[PDB]
Amino acid sequence: SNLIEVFVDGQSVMVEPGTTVLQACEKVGMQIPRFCYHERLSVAGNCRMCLVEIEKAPKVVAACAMPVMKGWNILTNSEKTKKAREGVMEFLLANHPLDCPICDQGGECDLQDQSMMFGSDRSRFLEGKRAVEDKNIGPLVKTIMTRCIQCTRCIRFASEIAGVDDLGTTGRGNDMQVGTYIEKMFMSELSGNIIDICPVGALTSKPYAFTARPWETRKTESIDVMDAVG
Amino acid sequence: ALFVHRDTPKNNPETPFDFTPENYKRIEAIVKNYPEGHKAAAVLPVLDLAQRQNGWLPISAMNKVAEILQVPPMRVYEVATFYTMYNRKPVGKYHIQVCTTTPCMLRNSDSILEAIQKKLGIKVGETTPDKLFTLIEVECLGACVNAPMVQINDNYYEDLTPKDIEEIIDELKAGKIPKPGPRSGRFSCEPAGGLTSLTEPPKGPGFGVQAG
Amino acid sequence: KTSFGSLKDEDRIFTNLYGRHDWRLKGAQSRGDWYKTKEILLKGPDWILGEVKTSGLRGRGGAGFPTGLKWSFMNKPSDGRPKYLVVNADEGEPGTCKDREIIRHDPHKLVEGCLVGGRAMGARAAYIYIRGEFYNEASNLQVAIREAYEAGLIGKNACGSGYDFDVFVVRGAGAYICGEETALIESIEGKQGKPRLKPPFPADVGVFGCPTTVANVETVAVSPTICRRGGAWFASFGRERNSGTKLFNISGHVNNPCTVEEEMSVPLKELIEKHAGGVTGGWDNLLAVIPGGSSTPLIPKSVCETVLMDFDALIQAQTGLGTAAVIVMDRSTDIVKAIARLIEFYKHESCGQCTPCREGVDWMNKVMARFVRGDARPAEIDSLWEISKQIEGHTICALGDGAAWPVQGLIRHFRPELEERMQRFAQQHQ
Amino acid sequence: PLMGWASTADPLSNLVLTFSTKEDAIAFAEKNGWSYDVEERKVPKPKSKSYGANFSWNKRTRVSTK
Amino acid sequence: NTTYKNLQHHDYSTYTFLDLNLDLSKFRMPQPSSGRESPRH
Amino acid sequence: KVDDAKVSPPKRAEMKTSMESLIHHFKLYTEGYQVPPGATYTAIEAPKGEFGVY
Amino acid sequence: RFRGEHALRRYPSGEERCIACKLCEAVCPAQAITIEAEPRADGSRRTTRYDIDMTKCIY
Ligand SMILES: Cc1cc2nc3c(=O)[nH]c(=O)nc-3n(C[C@H](O)[C@H](O)[C@H](O)COP(=O)(O)O)c2cc1C
Ligand code: SF4
Ligand code: SF4
Ligand code: SF4
Ligand code: SF4
Ligand code: FES
Ligand code: FES
Repeated sequence: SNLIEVFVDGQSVMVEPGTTVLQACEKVGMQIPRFCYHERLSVAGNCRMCLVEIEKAPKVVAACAMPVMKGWNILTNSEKTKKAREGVMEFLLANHPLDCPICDQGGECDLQDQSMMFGSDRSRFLEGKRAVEDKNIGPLVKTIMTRCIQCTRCIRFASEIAGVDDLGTTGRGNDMQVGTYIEKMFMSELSGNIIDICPVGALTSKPYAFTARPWETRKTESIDVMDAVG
Repeated sequence: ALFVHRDTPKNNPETPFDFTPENYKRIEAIVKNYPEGHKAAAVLPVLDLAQRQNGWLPISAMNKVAEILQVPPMRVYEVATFYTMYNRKPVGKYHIQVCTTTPCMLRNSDSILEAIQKKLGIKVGETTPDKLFTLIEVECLGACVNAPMVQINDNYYEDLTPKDIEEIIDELKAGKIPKPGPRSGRFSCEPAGGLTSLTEPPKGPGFGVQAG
Repeated sequence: KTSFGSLKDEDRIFTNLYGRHDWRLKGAQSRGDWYKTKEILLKGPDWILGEVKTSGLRGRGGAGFPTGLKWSFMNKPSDGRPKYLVVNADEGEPGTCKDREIIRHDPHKLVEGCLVGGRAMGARAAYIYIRGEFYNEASNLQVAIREAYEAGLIGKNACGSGYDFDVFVVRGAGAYICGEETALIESIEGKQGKPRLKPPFPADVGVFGCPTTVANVETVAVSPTICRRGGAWFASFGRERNSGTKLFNISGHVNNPCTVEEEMSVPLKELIEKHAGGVTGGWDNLLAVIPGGSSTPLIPKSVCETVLMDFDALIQAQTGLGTAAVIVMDRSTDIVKAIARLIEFYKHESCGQCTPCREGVDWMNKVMARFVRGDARPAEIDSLWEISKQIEGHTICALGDGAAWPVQGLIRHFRPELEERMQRFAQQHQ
Repeated sequence: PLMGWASTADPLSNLVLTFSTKEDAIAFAEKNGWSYDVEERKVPKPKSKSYGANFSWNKRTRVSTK
Repeated sequence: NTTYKNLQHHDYSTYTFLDLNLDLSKFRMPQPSSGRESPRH
Repeated sequence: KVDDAKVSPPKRAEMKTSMESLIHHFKLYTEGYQVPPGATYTAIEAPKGEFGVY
Repeated sequence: RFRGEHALRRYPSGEERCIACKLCEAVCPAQAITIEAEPRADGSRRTTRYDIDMTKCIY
């Protein structure tokens, strides 16, 4: 009656039909590290981080978008799973600029946490390191677009929650500028909610910009006002 | 090469831009080919009509195409920034693509690049202080089986040498245009020895087949 | 079994290489089109798939997926969603002219074959995608579509019988990536050409949500000939996994570079010199030979004098056979320079979906620059080897993999020129 | 008033006690005497998403961008 | 036959592809619809 | 130092041009490296005596 | 390499070298650093209040 058997490193668990490897792996507690997938939006696959060596397959496959055949066994802690994570995490930090002081996501990066906890240490890629000059999206949202890892999270958020359709991919190869082509200051509702979407320090708050870095500030539960929903 | 618009009028919507009702009939043929429910699939042929009509597309062309196909313009800006055949810079009458990658570069396109350069004067990748000589070198096109190649406005030139460069470019100055096909004889992609292909007039349906 | 095989005349699957008797459906009928096709169609598509898997068609375009498995996946029961057939006609692998010859000299057999495929799997309309480089040949294709419509035999109610089948043509806009398996599908969809994810197959969701598929042009051309001819007559030329006839083309560096049909295997010395003039400077002049095109590792001289030309053979040589560019290159150019220019091509055309191809081709472009100028250390050439081990298969498409392999072949074979180049740069700076 | 700092007369201001079950939390708080407010745990709600559903035909869940 | 039977391609103007698509727009069976007229309607 | 740069911070040259060594510098001095759970004891010979630490 | 005065530096004919990147107050083992940062009218991120206690500073 609508079950799927998987072994997560031996520990069996049961999966609803049609779902992902990732929701069951998050069902047993193992958060596979992710960048493009986020549960309020659709599924891109363009961050490629969620590779996991799923057995009897020479090709290591993504886990945010794999249909779950009956009777898997999902090797998370293998050798070449770690080697694929080493490779991908080394690839992200090539054309990313040395901004972790003047980045506004020092306590709250994602490259920083996941590249400590999963990546290499000795870098390579000795020369190069191109840079994309920023835009002027809206005076409430400060915007640096060299740090954009082109992860297509703001784009899907626009076209699938905002419905505004003002952010687009432009270009090919390395050169993918992400934004609005026509010097238009993008202003719409919920554009304040895009600085919480952008996982890396490329879309920050403009008025908050440079007053604190978030280990100092303590976090407290409260209830909203000004809307009747809270 | 500057993938953000930054108006610079002779752009700056509205630049006044409109087609011909004959081209509107082309438009309705194009978005009546594709199935209903997915009107947004004919964006690239409509934009091709806009380029073939007016040699390069301004931004008001993109607003026009967006309102014709009743889409947000952002998809049109993506498809305009994404491909190769659409040049957002204004160009001249004739456009030059000097194609050179793998057999084309090793069969000495650098001689042809020198010939084009020291005949024309304007440097590679750039434009010209007249019309009809927007020169860019390009990557592979497909027609590789000869000398490195030239594409001008929907035509080819293969089997080159700088005297043919002088001739063809003087004639595009004059207005007269030679053939898309090959040179040095050998009227197609031919085995250029002693015709090692088939020779007999082929039989076809006449001889031994089975179940039909 | 043949002794390595060669061209035996009239066993050519399609004649009319160039400029033959006319360019017309009448000439197509004289060369063998529209002959007894209705009796093949009205037997049921299962017998057509039996004919094709009897022939054992290895898929073309340099992938390896056989047509019988693909179109046997295409035997889904037809639900409310229509079925579509897409004829891909770009020419990547620079050096190609694979189907440029075919769509320039004979569109009619392609029309026959797309009718065959539209009957053979339940398809309803076929979109044919031509490269944007090919306006004139595209208009030749348009004239042929007009001739086949003006015959009143395709379009609606084909072969007389009540079976409509419409065919359209969509231009390219210039890409390597529009030729691939899925970025084709969404380039037709009006969104920008970017591949999807594979485990949702095109035969389950395709063009907007239809069970469709994509055929290479050579498959479309070979389809009605094997439908109108016998079973396993196609299979008699070469080995058992791969079978049939293939265009091996020297588009490259010989005297009279050209294109020839041959059988599935051939001795490479006959192939190079006894059909297309001779090698520029003789057999011993060349440094190396690339088969396949550009998504294929190199083959050096001591391997090229002996290795036969089969798909299994180039598996046994750790490469992958593609089409149309089985060419030599001379000692007189540096293979480092040639492959570095190919890497620059790879940078200039790649979409930006996957992180690893994007940044790997970025590094490899800059590192091959630092090798042509020679400004590195031997740990860098092994670094390039390690990163080409990292990239491969970790993407969506195979452009990243076909950028992994040339660096691989250059490292597997042509170490010594690299070492001498770096040594001469040491002599230069010192 | 000399440096611009935030003093406090609250020695208990920087307590935190990380526990593992709500039962032992309440047991400790009532064992040590002071009052307590219980807010309940909230998991993320499981969803139903798929890439093929992002490629719809006559369903409106359509990717529209890529 | 050793003569170039083409040059039938040679006359092709830069509008002819859309001209042929224009004139061959009869027998267009209905390109089957689905629910709404468009993805966003 | 160790070359296991996820424990000891790197030096200035790679710090001023890396990316990984800069990130490791940054987070290694903000958070402190994570230490696996468990209880250890050791003792060395202080010139007093058993300098033990638990 | 003596450790004394707690002095600051600046760029060659340039502005203040401190970005106010809060690392010193994040590491300061008696928390004697007190940084409150603001941008100015230019745009480069800078400070407001950079205080060292000499009492708590263990050097
Ligand atoms: C890297 C890559 C490049 C491709 N380039 C082309 C191309 O230029 N033209 C083309 O028709 N197909 C191209 N394809 C598709 C292949 O030809 C593929 O085999 C085709 O979709 C089906 O061919 P088959 O079924 O005969 O194997 C490409 C595929 C890949 C992975
Ligand atoms: S701006 Fe941020 S969310 Fe958008 S693609 Fe770039 S990194 Fe991702
Ligand atoms: S997002 Fe910010 S903190 Fe993270 S790596 Fe980039 S610059 Fe550093
Ligand atoms: S490997 Fe590169 S070109 Fe291919 S799908 Fe991925 S991002 Fe696109
Ligand atoms: S905040 Fe501290 S660590 Fe950062 S620049 Fe200023 S003095 Fe240096
Ligand atoms: S999470 Fe980004 S690829 Fe699956
Ligand atoms: S490389 Fe010049 S056309 Fe293919």
